[PDB]
Amino acid sequence: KPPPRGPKRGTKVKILRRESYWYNGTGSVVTVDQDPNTRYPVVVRFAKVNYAGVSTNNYALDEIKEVA
Amino acid sequence: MRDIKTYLSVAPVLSTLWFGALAGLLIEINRLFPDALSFPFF
Amino acid sequence: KGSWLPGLQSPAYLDGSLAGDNGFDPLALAEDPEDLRWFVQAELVNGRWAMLGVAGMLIPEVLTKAGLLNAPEWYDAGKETYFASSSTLFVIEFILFHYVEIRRWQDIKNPGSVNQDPIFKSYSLPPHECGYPGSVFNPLNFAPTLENKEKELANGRLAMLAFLGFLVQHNVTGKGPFENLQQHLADPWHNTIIQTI
Amino acid sequence: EWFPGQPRPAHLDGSSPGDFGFDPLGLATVPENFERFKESEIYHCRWAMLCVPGVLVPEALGLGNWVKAQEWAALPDGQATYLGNPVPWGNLPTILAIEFLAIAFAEQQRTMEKDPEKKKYPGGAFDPLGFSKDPAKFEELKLKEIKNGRLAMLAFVGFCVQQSAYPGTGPLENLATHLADPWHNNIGDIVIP
Amino acid sequence: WVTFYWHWKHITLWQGNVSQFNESSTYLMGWLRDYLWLNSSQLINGYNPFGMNSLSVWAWMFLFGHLVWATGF
Amino acid sequence: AGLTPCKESKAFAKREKQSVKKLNSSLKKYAPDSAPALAIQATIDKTKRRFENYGKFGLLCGSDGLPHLIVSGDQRHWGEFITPGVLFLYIAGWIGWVGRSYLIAVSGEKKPAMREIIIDVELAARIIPRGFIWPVAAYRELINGDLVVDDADIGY
Ligand code: CLA
Ligand code: CLA
Ligand SMILES: CC(/C=C/C=C(C)/C=C/[C@@]12O[C@]1(C)C[C@@H](O)CC2(C)C)=C\C=C\C=C(C)\C=C\C=C(C)\C=C\[C@@]12O[C@]1(C)C[C@@H](O)CC2(C)C
Ligand SMILES: CC1=C[C@H](O)CC(C)(C)[C@H]1/C=C/C(C)=C/C=C/C(C)=C/C=C/C=C(C)/C=C/C=C(C)/C=C/C1=C(C)C[C@H](O)CC1(C)C
Repeated sequence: KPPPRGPKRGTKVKILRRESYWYNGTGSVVTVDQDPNTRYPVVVRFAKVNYAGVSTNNYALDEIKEVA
Repeated sequence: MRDIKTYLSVAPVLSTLWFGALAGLLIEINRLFPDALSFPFF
Repeated sequence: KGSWLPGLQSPAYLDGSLAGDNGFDPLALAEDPEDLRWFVQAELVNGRWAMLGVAGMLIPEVLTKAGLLNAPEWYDAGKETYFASSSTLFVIEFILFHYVEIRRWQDIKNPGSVNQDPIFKSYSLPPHECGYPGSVFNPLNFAPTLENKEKELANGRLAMLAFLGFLVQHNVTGKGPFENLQQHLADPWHNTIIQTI
Repeated sequence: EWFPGQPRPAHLDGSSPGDFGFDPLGLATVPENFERFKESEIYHCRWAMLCVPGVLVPEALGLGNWVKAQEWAALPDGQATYLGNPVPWGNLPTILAIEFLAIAFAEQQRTMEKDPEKKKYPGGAFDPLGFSKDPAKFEELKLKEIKNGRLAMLAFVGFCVQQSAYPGTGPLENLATHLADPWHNNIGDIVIP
Repeated sequence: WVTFYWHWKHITLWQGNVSQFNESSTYLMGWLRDYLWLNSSQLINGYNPFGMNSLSVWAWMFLFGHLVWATGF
Repeated sequence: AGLTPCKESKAFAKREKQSVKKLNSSLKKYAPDSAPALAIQATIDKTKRRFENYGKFGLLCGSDGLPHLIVSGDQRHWGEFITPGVLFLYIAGWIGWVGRSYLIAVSGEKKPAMREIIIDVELAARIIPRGFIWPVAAYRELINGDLVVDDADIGY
């Protein structure tokens, strides 16, 4: 009943953060932790792997655009 | 069988055969038109 | 309709609504509808002017070789001396065509816009179908029906082909194509593309 | 409209004499630029309109070439001529000085006044008879001036290109020559391509 | 590169044989032969087991270059 | 700039003479029928007819006996740059467009890398001959703005 933040599922997101490899990038939400003590509760998978070999990381909601 | 087809579609062998064919075409043109410097058609 | 390949399925691009459909696009050029329209108009104009040109090639040649007339070859008519010099008639052609063709293009971009002769307000135009203009073009009240558009397009395609043939055969020979036909009828085996190389 | 079918861009809704909707480079998107262009257009057309007969009139009647009317300046002892009248002070320095002083002084005192309508259309003491009587007639003659002046500017472009392609000639001269024989005395000899 | 071009052009013009430049300056081997090989023959014989010359310093200095450079590697 | 065609110059004739002369002098060290000597005479007549062909197509010719291209734009000497230039431009546009179209097509799969290393030779064969469209097709693309992108940079 308390409205869970973050997009629902599968919503392609456009990254607003500047200091990530995927600035102006199109990723996919995989889950969002409903805990209001988090500081980066959304997590996004991509189809392009970055330099460190990783393909996932965290964000807040402000650095997201729920594109579709 | 299909395995050898997918293997043959791997870029090395495809590239080798393509380049061989292109080089053959070029050397045959050079044979049939020695030294071919200008465009003496128009 | 008549898929020119008794086994191949026609692509969705050429359904059969437009005249002369045979699914003849083995390279999938016009798979975008607006480009299909573009090439429809281009084929129309190319075929019409190709019919014109092939007539202007063939008929003068035979009427001259018949002794009834005397007129140079279509290629031998340039250097001929007329009442007007080349450049004069050429620039008149240029201005008149830069009027007519630009009006045609404006009609292409905008269906039913440039209709009236903007000089006088009556006498102007009945609304048309794109690629098939109205009254002042079809005075004999011919009904623009099927088997007319198909015949037009088929004759025009063959005319394009025949014109390219004229051009390349003049390139390889420089002679009158009807003379090539006479030599052909002499001996089709001794007279063909093979011997002339 | 000047072009049928091509819709008029936003900032050309008629609303001004001469506006037949022609702006393919979109320079008029700026209001100040637009008014400045109108003013400069009026200046241009008005100058050229005054200054075409200053070429025609001499070229035909008792004068000579429109290029030799200034030939006095190329050589030292040149003195201008009024149809066959070398005025005592028609020398180079005095006309140069009056040009400088009059043009600069006046066009300053006139431009420095920002109505802004008076700039394009002075009036004032240049309308005491009231040829501004009829507002309909007003806009009509405005349109007329714009069109005639556009034509005059075209005419000057023609003068330039013609005197270029024909070194040392006269407009009326080339016109009479070409008309004298239609299909071989024209732009053709100039431009095959 | 720029100084190579200028120096070869002038060293041909001064001997009045710009023709040689114009002929054999279009193929790299021409540069390595007509410009470097030949024009260096006065230098590398600066000092030989038969004595020395005024050019000695340069020859010496020349080799010096082809050493310090190598040390950079 | 004074470059006479070697249909008329002399140093060209001198080069030709010296070349055929050294070739002929080399030729007289075998049997007059030996296949190597035969190929030598073949190359002799071949370079001869080369000199002849060069003396047939308006080749302005240097002060030292060498051809020299004239790429100044005048189509009088165009059989060197203009027509071969546009021909190669046609070929390059062919290749660029066919590659771009293949990639744009195959982008829609699970991991397009597997088809970028191992080409879809069937799709490759039914995409490849489209070269005859590369001028016009791309044209319409730019008309419809479907050739470039505005603010999509990373990811896709
Ligand atoms: C309307 C079409 C048409 C017609 C009637 C002709 C007719 C003729 N051509 Mg020709 N030609 C054409 C198109 C055509 N051509 C085209 C498009 C080209 C460019 C590829 C050529 C290139 C060409 C050359 C280079 C030569 C001829 C020659 C000839 C003549 C001898 C035939 C020959 O050597 O084979 C013709 C050779 C071709 C390559 C023609 C191919 C045409 C294609 C396949 C379409 C035609 C199919 C058509 C349905 C079948 C014929 C229709 C007819 C029975 C009504 C003959 C009068 C020769 C000549 O003048 O010597 C006497 C010759 O040297 N043609
Ligand atoms: C068809 C594919 C294709 C296309 C359309 C382009 C297009 C472009 N490249 Mg390019 N490139 C390609 C493949 C391609 N490239 C490949 C495979 C490589 C790695 C070798 C490069 C390496 C490369 C560099 C290093 C640079 C460009 C640049 C450019 C731009 C300017 C053109 C240029 O300088 O190229 C020059 C030509 C080449 C580099 C040759 C590469 C073309 C290859 C050989 C074709 C590949 C075809 C395909 C693999 C074979 C399969 C065929 C089919 C059956 C699937 C232009 C947007 C430049 C740029 O940034 O411009 C702003 C630049 O600096 N490219
Ligand atoms: C052949 C032709 C076009 C052929 C194109 C074809 C077949 C394309 C086929 C394809 O695209 C499809 C269908 C589907 C794709 O998947 C496959 C391919 C194969 C890619 C156009 C010719 C077009 C030919 C034309 C338009 C000729 C016009 C001739 C004129 C006007 C003659 C003028 C003169 O004769 C006069 C009038 C007087 C004389 O004195 C002087 C002159 C000037 C010589
Ligand atoms: C009288 C006389 C005689 C004596 O003896 C001598 C003398 C002295 C020489 C004389 C004269 C003088 C004078 C006054 C002069 C002047 C003139 C002028 C002003 C001109 C202008 C002139 C001018 C002109 C034309 C102008 C033009 C312009 C134009 C086209 C433009 C256009 C455009 C526009 C709009 C816009 C769009 O978007 C674009 C464009 C397209 C860009």
